[PDB]
Amino acid sequence: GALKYLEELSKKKQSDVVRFLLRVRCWEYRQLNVIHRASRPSRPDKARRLGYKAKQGYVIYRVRVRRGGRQLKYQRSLRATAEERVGRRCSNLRVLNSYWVNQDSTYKYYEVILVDPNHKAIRRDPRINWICNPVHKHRECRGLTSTGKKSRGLNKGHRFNKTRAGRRKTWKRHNTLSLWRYR
Amino acid sequence: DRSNIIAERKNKQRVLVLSSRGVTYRHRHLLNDLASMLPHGRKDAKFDTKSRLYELCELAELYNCNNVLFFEARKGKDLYMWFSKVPNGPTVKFYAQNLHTMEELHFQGNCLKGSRPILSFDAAFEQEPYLKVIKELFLHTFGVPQGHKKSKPFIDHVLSFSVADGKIWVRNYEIREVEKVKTDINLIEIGPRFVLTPIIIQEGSFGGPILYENKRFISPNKIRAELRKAKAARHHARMEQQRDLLARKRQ
Amino acid sequence: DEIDPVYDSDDTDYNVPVNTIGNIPLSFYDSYPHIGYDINGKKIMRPATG
Amino acid sequence: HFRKHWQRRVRCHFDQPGKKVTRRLARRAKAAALAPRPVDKLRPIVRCPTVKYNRRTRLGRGFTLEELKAAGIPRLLAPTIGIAVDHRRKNLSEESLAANVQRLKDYKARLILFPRK
Amino acid sequence: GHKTTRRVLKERPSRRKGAQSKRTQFVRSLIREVAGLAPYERRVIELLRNGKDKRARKFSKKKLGTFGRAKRKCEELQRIIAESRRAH
Amino acid sequence: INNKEGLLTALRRIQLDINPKTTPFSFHQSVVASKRTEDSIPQIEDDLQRELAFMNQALEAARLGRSLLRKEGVPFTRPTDYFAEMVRTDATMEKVKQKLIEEATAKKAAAE
Amino acid sequence: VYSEKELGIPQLNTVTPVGVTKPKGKKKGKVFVDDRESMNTILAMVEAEKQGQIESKIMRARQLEEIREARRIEAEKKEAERKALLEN
RNA sequence: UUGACCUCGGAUCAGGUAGGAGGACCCGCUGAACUUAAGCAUAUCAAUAAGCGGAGGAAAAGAAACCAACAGGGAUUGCC
RNA sequence: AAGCUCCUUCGACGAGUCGAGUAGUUUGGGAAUGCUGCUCAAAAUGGGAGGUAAAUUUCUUCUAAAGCUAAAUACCGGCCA
Repeated sequence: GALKYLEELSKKKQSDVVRFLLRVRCWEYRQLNVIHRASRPSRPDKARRLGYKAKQGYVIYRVRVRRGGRQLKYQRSLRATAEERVGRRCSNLRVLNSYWVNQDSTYKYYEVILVDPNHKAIRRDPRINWICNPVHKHRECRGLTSTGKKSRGLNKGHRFNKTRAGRRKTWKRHNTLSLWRYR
Repeated sequence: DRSNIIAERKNKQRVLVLSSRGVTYRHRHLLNDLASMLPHGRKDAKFDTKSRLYELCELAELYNCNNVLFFEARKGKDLYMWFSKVPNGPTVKFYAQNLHTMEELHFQGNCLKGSRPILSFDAAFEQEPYLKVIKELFLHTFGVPQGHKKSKPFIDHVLSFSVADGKIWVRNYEIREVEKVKTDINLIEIGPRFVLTPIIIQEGSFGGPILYENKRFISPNKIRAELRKAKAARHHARMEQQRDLLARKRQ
Repeated sequence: DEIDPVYDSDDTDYNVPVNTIGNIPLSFYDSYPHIGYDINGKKIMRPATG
Repeated sequence: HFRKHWQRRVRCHFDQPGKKVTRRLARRAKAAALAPRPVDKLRPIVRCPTVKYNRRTRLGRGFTLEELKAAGIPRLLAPTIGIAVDHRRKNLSEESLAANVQRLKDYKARLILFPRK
Repeated sequence: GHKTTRRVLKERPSRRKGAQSKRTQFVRSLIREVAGLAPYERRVIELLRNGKDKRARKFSKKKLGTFGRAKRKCEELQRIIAESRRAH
Repeated sequence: INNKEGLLTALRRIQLDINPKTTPFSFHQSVVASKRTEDSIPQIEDDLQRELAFMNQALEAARLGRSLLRKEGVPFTRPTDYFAEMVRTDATMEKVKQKLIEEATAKKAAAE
Repeated sequence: VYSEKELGIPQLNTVTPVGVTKPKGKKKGKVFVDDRESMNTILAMVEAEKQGQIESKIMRARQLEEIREARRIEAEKKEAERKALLEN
């Protein structure tokens, strides 16, 4: 149940213990590189909930991206930028999923969970050999992660008529003139 | 003193002008106009529809407000306007229709924000027992106490309530003084123009027994349901005609 | 129990100005001996010259 | 209504008979694979939603759990013997329950089962 | 409308999504104790001990954004104060 | 449902004294007309007549109010040197002025 | 372009008051400026817009102060005239 | 004196993997103007062209925090 | 190893995420149509979306912030016919 205790603790973010840990940890990340290998998940409950397993093949990389805006607003998220940069550095791995770990005033810190598609453990284990399949190359670059789905608007209902099933696809379908043989 | 009033006898009245969640931009503009005209009253943002309506009586106690003007929007189309006295007074629910706001450029009139208004009421407001309870609730809300420190000193506008249909028509005019020909008043409409159909008066702050119910109110949702039923009836009539014609053809 | 319609020491309108002048610029009254009017309709005279 | 570029977004259906032939060949591919079996699954009878169309019934997605139970067909066996299952639908009425259990009884009466291996 | 015989449906666990978990409530209480309070919660506690409960409600609304959230936060903090007084 | 006794009881519980023998018009500033706007509006769809009736009711109220307030000694006329915030902004008055200008210009231009 | 005086444009009430307007086509009562103080205040305003922009803050303040003093003396003299004609 | 753990490194260490091409169709980012109309301004062209990134034989979407208000329907996709 | 049945026993469901304010962009869609950036920052008979003048916010319908999945669909490119 320790993961449930950590879930409640992580929901209590501005509490004294979590605030102290986030401060001293933000200083560490600022002393380290902008993108670096994290030996272990800093938030194990979040990692395991997002799909991190303690196998050979699951890697965690931490990244800091500058926050703010370009008054122009970027349509994708800082999560998407961090995921794309981590994937480009680890071009041989598949980006499984990322999560916020620390904010700071000038940067923003995300840990990205990645899977090795070429490792034998990953290849033999189901539940991950789907990411071994070649249709999942650079999901972070194509918007196939959680932040990509959120930004593209993959929800069902009246509030997502234009954006579900692909915005450009829907626009093209609505703007095609269909002419049949017997008109 | 803590009243923000300087007068021999103090009419200590304060209003909480509050909006619901599904309120549209036109209703928000109306609320802004009324709040600007009310110096003893302060704004309040979207109110949860899942909350109980008497929770509005504990919001009033927080801001020390004895009167509440509640804008409840239904389907994002219809405004229902509530007037109450918290915590034990009468409450009135109205349906608000025909809204025009001060930003409409056909008005031509303007007035001092906070100036005390001359309140004009039609004669029916002293005849029908229900319209007399609405009157005291209007006087307490759109009254602007005598010595309130947030008021302006010179008075230049009249707020009129008239009973023309079974509805209350609210108008706002600037009193323009023009010299007589060898000073008299002209009126120029300045502000909000809305119509209120009374629905219920209930003895209580937002509950208790009902003292008045219209029995003649037609709902916009009733109109919409009638239109939908008419469309369905047309389709059903076409289907019935097809069936009867097929039977006759078989015969 | 009834409510006392009174302002507490936390309300934005506890301390109300005497000027009875709204959010308008003071570019007006630049050439006038007075600055605004009070509640009772009496104008507020400028204090002195520095 | 041609303010946009319909010329670069225009589509013609010159392959209507070609797609018809392709779909017919696909149905024969399914029946070559599932040769003694019907090329579809048994679908329930459902009343259309709105007041405009509530006088008629159509075919739904799948049969409900308790109407399968009343028909006597086990849950884990129905998709295997060729019955569509819909865990989202609720009967809410003895009329729909009875209509669908009668349909499943008719399927039972007209079905032939082969004994495993 | 039409006359159809109503059927009593079984309870839905998706409807039982409403949380009655005693163990989850235990975990929330223990984590509250261990982690402590946010600075705005400290402000609300300070106001509640000094009796400025109306001000506390106003500040909680300003920090959270909704009457209901402010009310629940103030109730939780008042429970913390009562339990602390009982424990001391 | 029209409970007149209950309506009057509730009215008594919230009624602030407005009797002119003891309460001044400067204190209450509410005028009740001596005639119905019903009797002056034959047809409710006639916008001109409806607005005229409303304006006349407000005008009678304003005249009586000015008389009573000048009797009681309350300032009424806004001084030329009193500049204060309005319920409608200078920008809004500028747009109203500009639309008036363009309407008059269009009419006189058609005449020319 | 046509003048707002030529066009029958109504006066609009803003932060600058319209005041008691005069009926159109009727006798606009002529108020006469023959007092030395009234000439002083009109002259002070005229010289203010003629001189215009001044770098020195104290100089701008003194210009505004002399206009204010002119208005004050005008008001005092007019009130004195009012008193004189009301009593004697 | 020695030995564990943590963290960080070296190696032409053992075994692997990415880059580029193609881009008709597909998923994202970025992003105009010519044109039309209107006192003026928004709007229109167009969420298009151009630019950048990423896959496949399809891609994408997808098994309701959906639609409804009915006697209800029941993941996604496409045609009328 | 598995399915079902019954029950004097249990039943854990995703947080800088919802939401509030605000700026830009976008949509037929200020109940903001969606998205992004900044500030604040949740809940547990909870949360989201609708219905409703019906007298109080009753009723209806679903569980978001983790993931996979063929077919019907597109195609000026690839191997051909």
